[PDB]
Amino acid sequence: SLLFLRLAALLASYALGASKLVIKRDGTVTLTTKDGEKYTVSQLAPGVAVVTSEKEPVVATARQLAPDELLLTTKDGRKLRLRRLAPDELLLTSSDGQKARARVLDPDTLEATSSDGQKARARLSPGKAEIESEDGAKATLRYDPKTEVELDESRLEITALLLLIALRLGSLESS
Repeated sequence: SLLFLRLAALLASYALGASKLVIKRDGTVTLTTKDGEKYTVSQLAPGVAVVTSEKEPVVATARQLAPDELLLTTKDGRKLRLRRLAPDELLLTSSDGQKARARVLDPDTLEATSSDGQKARARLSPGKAEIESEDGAKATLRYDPKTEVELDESRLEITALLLLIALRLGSLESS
């Protein structure tokens, strides 16, 4: 499905430090780091996707462990875990033990909190979401003319908010 692949791509964007993620309507998923390294994300199975670069065929694998739980493992073995706690709340856990909890505050506002107390907020508008912390990191999601995400930095809670937004958009991001 498109939703699994979108979630896998956002998780890989964190694990590989992507600065940009582009998903086209035909399904191509490309991640770019701030210095220009490219990765591709491909669905191999229901609930299985891999991240490929030109030098390394499989740098990370994402697996749907359960209907509410997704796991991404890099080649070197570090793990990034997505746990949907409720239709409006999820938990993101990295292999170093940091966590971020994201939740819907109101129809157009979402908020996330990390382990050390940092907070971020997402503001939704038709065709777009704008994510900002007090820590100054920003991210933008555009799904109006399939989806693009631009990251100023790689924060765990910004990623958790993007994952919650993707989970709530469903098929609204198909084209």
